[PDB]
Amino acid sequence: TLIELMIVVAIIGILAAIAIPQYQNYIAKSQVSRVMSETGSLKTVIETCILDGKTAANCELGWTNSNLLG
Amino acid sequence: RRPVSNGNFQQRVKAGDIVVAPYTSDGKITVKLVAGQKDISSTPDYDY
Repeated sequence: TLIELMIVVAIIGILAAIAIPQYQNYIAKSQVSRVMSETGSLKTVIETCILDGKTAANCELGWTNSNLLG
Repeated sequence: RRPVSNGNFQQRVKAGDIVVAPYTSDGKITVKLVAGQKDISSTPDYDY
């Protein structure tokens, strides 16, 4: 029947028009916290070099190529 | 220098004389003594 399809089409229109929560915020928190550990792990080598007395070029970092540009 | 005054050079030229003269230009001689930077020891070692 004709009335059935309008019910079907109305459901599809309502269903596919579902409100989209802002997923953009969650990714940033994951990205910031990931860089937080990446930059925070360098505190150990930086602190040791400063107390050891080594110069800027005399301190070797275990920093590797990482995405998000650090 | 040792420039030789040859008298009337034009006259002997008229005579057709080949002419030479023991001559010196204003020469120069320089001696530079240059000290040398010579390594002897080292101890603080760093690699970059």
